[PDB]
Amino acid sequence: GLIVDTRDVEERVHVMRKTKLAPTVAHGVFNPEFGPAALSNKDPRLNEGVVLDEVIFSKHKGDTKMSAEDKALFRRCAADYASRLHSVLGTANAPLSIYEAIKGVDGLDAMEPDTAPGLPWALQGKRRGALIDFENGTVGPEVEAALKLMEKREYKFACQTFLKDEIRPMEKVRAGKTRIVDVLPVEHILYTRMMIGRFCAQMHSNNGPQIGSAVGCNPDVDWQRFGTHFAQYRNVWDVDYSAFDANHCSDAMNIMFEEVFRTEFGFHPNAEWILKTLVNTEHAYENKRITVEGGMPSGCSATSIINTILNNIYVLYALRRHYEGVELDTYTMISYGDDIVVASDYDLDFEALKPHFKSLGQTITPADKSDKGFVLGHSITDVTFLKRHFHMDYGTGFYKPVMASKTLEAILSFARRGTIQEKLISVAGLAVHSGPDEYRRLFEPFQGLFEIPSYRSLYLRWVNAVCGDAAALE
Amino acid sequence: GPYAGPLERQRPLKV
Ligand SMILES: [Mg+2]
Ligand SMILES: [Mn+2]
Repeated sequence: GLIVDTRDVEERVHVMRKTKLAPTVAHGVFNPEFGPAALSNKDPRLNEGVVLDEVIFSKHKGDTKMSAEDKALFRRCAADYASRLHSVLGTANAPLSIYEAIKGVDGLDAMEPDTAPGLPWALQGKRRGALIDFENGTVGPEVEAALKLMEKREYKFACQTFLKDEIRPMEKVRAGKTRIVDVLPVEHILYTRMMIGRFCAQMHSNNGPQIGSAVGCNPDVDWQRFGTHFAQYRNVWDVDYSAFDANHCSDAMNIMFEEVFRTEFGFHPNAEWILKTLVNTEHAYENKRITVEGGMPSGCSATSIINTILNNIYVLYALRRHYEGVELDTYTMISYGDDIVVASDYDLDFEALKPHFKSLGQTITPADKSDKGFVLGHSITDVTFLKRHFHMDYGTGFYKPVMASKTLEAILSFARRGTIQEKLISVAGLAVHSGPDEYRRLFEPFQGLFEIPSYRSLYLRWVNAVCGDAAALE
Repeated sequence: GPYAGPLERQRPLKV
């Protein structure tokens, strides 16, 4: 988005820290081109005198202003996608009770017991549990108060800027391209999923190419369902975005909120409002307090769903801005935030769609970086969706999500202290699809030290997961 | 590779 003012005022929100990711026995064997993100601007592994603060907020290239005709076109696409969205999800999007906002309904998970509470609770030294009874289902003093100022449109807040402690490619580590989380006040998170909770729960339960959303999916079992759908089509695309979150223009954001979350579709009048507050945000980064117009905080509730909805409207917007009489059945797509797989029997030129995405402020490149030219003919077994490649299993005949061996080496090479064993179990579920031999090599440094699930114990489990009959029939 | 990184996130967590 557009940074309207940089200001150093009063307080200093300490976000500087050391990584708790420690190298494992795997790191010495594999030596990945991967390492923990730079969480302090004085990291020795940083490139020549490059300031970490400088790069972090440099994603804000501005707020792209759309013309009255581009706005009217985006509105039509937003109304058309929302028509499809609410036709298959229903209009049971009534406000979620204080209880259901905490505990979560069927589809929507419970709110996190104790994560970062946001502001001004961090400038007070207290937890999520010190504000809300997560065991009960209701809140505390200031939260039921904040509930009512949100109810009365009065509420104003500030986003707390966190540093993402994660493994990243060493090039991005050296460049200091550490990703950031914008932790919003816990009452905002609570009230957002009060307004759009049942909708988000419906989104998860109905995930698939029909709604154009992979949010709520189980890649272990849903890869078979997704893989067969996209195999039918002539051309498949692997689209890539440059800072997808920060580049959502205020015009596109406001219109989407106006068209999808209408009171006509069963939403509370404050469903449109609470999401509109995400347009113009205040960011607390240590001594700095920066106001940002446009883009969306990467860490709010339903952040993956909002970006999915936007990604769906973008593709429809761009195609209609180029081709004649483009409808929703002209193509098919599934998206998770910025991750996206497009398919059509038509030979669509995505090399020509570049500037039509630039009218939104988004830059589309092919994920397959080769010559960076959107080529035709690509199949389902070419794309990378959710870091997972689509592969036909030679044993059962079903699609399986395979991660690149270099990526799986990176996950295993770094882990927080005293978590190795549980992470080895968790990553083993991801690594089982790479084959019996690769599974052996990936876990070779861990033998005699930790419990490694036998390749067969995870394969036989996976077969029962994809189809309950598939294991019984064999 | 642009901003799109190879190893970071799958999903949010388990359903
Ligand atoms: Mg981000
Ligand atoms: Mn990414």
